[PDB]
Amino acid sequence: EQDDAELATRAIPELTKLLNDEDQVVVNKAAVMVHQLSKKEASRHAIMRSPQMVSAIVRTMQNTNDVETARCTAGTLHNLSHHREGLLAIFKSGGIPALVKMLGSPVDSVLFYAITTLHNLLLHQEGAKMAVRLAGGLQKMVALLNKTNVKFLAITTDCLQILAYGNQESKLIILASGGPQALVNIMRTYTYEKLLWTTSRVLKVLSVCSSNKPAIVEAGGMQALGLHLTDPSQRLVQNCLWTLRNLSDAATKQEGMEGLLGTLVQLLGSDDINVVTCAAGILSNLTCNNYKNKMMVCQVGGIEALVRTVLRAGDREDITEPAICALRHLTSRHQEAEMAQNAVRLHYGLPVVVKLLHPPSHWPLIKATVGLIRNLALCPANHAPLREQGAIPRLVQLLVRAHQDTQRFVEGVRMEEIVEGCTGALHILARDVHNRIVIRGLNTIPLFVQLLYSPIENIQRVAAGVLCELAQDKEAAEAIEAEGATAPLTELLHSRNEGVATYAAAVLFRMS
Amino acid sequence: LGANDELISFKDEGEQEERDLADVKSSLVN
Amino acid sequence: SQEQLEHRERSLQTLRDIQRMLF
Repeated sequence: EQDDAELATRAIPELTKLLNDEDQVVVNKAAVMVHQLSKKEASRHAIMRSPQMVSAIVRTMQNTNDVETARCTAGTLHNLSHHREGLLAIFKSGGIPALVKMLGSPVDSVLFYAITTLHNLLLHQEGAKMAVRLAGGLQKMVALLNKTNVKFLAITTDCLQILAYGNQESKLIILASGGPQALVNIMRTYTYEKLLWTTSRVLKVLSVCSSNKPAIVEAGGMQALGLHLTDPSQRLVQNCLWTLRNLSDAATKQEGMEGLLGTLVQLLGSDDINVVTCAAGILSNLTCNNYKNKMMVCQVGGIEALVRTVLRAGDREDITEPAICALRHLTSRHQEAEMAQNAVRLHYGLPVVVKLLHPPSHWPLIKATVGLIRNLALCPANHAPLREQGAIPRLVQLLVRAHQDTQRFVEGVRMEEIVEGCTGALHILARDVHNRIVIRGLNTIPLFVQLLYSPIENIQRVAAGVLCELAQDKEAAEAIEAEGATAPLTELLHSRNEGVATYAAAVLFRMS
Repeated sequence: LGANDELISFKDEGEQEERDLADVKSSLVN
Repeated sequence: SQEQLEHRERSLQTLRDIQRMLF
């Protein structure tokens, strides 16, 4: 073993001169021998410790027109790339720019050596990422995504993922070279799990970029990623889900989504907390202002599945904020919204939803829960149970808190949205006579009248609306007059908002 | 009518982290 | 050419000599 190293060390200087010789017959033979040397452990340690030999190998690979000489030098460099010290020699000898040129080779063996060596450098060699980028390696790797060897594609896509992570420039290059369509096509075509996994990781990295994200959606990546949501490989499923969640907010104009939504609803019952989390967040965005998707989600038992997720989640706002938001969406503005409002009750959802209004809930989850209750209150069968769970005193208490703040962004949420939301929910709960006795008995009429002076139009409308509902009973109509409500309601008659003026007239009539 | 629908903006790149590939790489070149 | 032909025969002979030492 030690005598092998001595023999190699002495041969190398002479082998170096022959390898960088004019005569290509000399060079071919020298390169074949250098490759044979690089297979044995002792003599390859000698090769990587000679900077001039490694340079000769790199120069010859760049320059040769002989196929056997391309294969041997590339194989030599590939053997050196399994060791830290060999990686450093390749880097220091301008071997990254050379290997990037070889990614354009028509010789498949050279291509396969070049990508695997480059993969080794990208994993283990400080500086290798900037060098590959600098050499224009990304444009070339993207062009290679139309090859059909699945193993070569798995390594190519992993090189793309390493290079794109945390680098805006590499994401845009990938996009400018047709990266999205090629990646999405791979997901639509192959079944090799290693390749699906690496490709899904590139798409995950591109899905946070705001130029790439729309491009992935247009190519059908939403539907392509959905195809693998029940694969036995968990790392594949989780990557597809993380990616779908990033893309979800730009996919609301998309169609042929029936299969994806169906599977997301089934995934809400996973015992994996990251799966449930992504399924909830994706569903919340895909139901947002999309009546077609809402109908499909309700039809496959989405309400039950979402209520069960809120019950399991507890004080986990990462899960409840999106789940509640999806329920909010499914309970308004489509054919089956009445059925959905009833369904939240029938599947044990009312007690748990009212509880989410209470601490330690934060303002994003409170804003959305208030909104869900507002929708649920459109269905008369929820009026009574919602009263029983304590929704009214708590909505009123949040309204006082948010209004007092607006005189004397908290947690991401504007306090005016909480005033509009809570009063809006009280506006609709006040359709029940029993609710009117609770609301009024909490000394709310003074504050509702003071809200008529609010500059924001949406708050005027909602405050006038709840005042309008309360006035239908006589004793309440007198307390509204006594609070000096006549003046501000008269000035609200001449409003550009049609609803504000309507409710304002209706209050004035019922005070006589 | 009901409450306003709203998008939540998820922008998570995850983390970077290979050994399944070591087998792929050596199989591809032999 | 003639001069370059001698360069080849010697250079290829150097290679076979090295290949005996190593293999």
